[PDB]
Amino acid sequence: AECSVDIQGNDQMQFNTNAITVDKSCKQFTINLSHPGNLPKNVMGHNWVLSTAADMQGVVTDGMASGLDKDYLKPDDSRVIAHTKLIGSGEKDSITFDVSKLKEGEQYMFFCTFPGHSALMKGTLTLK
Ligand SMILES: [Cu+2]
Repeated sequence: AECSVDIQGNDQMQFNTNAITVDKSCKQFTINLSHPGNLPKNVMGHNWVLSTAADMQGVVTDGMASGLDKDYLKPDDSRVIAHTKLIGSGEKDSITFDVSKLKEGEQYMFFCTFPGHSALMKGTLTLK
């Protein structure tokens, strides 16, 4: 089965998906994030950040506090399972992580940790 997904975040604070499925036979999974908007990183930056559903609020809250130079993530935040870098208009970033980090049946959320974005830019990730 395929083990990648392409995702976009725009100037309207939208991701173009709110549900990601990772096939259970994948050993790695790749997220290709792009920003088709016109606004720069420092006002409309987007990352793709993955945690358990329960950890999302904490990661987002400490993330906002950490500032732009830390990609809006608290340093050494063990709650973050995987994440792209933060990007603005016309940029793209890819990450590849181990599916060994994703247990069957557990509930995961992906979201942007740029200030104010997460309520609008979030979705589920599940293994199937
Ligand atoms: Cu964002």
